[PDB]
Amino acid sequence: LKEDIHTHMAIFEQREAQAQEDVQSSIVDEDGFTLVVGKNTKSLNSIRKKILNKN
Amino acid sequence: KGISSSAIPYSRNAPAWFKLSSESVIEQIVKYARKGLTPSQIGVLLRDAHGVTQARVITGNKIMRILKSNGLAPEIPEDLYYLIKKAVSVRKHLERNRKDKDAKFRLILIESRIHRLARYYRTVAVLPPNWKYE
Amino acid sequence: LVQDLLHPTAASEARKHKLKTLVQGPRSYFLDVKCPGCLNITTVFSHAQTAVTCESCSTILCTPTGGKAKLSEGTSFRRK
RNA sequence: GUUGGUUCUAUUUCUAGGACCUGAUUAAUAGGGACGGUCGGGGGCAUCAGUAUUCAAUUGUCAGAGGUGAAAUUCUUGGAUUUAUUGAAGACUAACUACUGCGAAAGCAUUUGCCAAGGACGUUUUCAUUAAUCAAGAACGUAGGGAUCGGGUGGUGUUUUUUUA
Ligand SMILES: [Zn+2]
Repeated sequence: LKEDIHTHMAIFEQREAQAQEDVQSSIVDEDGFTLVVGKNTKSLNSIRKKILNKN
Repeated sequence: KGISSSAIPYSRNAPAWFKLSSESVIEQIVKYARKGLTPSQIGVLLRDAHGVTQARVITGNKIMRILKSNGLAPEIPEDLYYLIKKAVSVRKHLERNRKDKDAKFRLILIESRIHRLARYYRTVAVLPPNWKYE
Repeated sequence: LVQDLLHPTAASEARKHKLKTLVQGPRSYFLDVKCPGCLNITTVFSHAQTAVTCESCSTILCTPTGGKAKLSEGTSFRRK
């Protein structure tokens, strides 16, 4: 289970850093619309669910 | 004393990104004023939300003019109204705790500032003379 | 230092204060924001001074600050 | 730029003319006003805290103890001074405290809450000379540079974090 959760953390931090970099790199729309984003937010799913919860 | 002011632009055929008409602006203005909004607040609300630059340059006439022109005008000017109700609030506070001589000094200054534009408004006669502090 | 008191460089005109230029102007700017509930456009000021609410999907769009009003975290804007 | 009545219409559609039922430059790096996020030992009221000081109580141990330039004087075997545990009282906000902040000036430092006020900044908000200065009176007792405080804008690294605001 050492190597198991070693591999689990080693893929989790990879996809996590990938998700956060994809969030706050640059989001222009199909047209010109730069997306407002937080200083230290992490997921498009996160900002999607919080814009759902502020319905 | 320093400067803190807006600088309205050199343009006067404003603003060429304005898709909206010039009648819905007057409609929104009379909507907000019969909602009970003072000239400053109706100006700032349709500046931000239904984005105008200023209504004096989108419509051909200032908002006090169009409020009088749609029969919705104030009975005292906005500045005298706000300064009067500030005077009655500081008087109510000093009436509550009468030891506040700083509020006494500020009330003297507020009443003098009332009298300034009060006698100005009597000399121009927007609200009629015999008028002294409601 | 020593400046041409007529029409100066634009690098200095965008540097000095908006009153102190030779012809004064604004520095706020209007911008189209997409409210993320129902995707439709509304204009908004920059120094917006009040909480605009896009009446179609009436969530919130920007809360005001002392200067430029920050936008609400899912919004998307076009400067214009 | 809010009622009633008249006549003209062809395949009830749908129609044309009367009366009668609130004014006009610009928006100063002149001004006052609104609004936003603030900011301050600015003010008033209420509240909280601190350990000193004074006093009281409970002890414990024994010839001295405040005070003085010495002395003198003061109190001390009815145990003082000192020690420990509490309690009361009102006063005050040390170190933090600066060539920093606020107030028209004098002045202004504990916490929290409330009451209002004020500054500056921001602003493509509004009004349009509303300003300036003191009799009289009123309330209170030369340019440049480096920093730093308050606000704003932009940059892009670290502290920061992440679907609760
Ligand atoms: Zn929507």
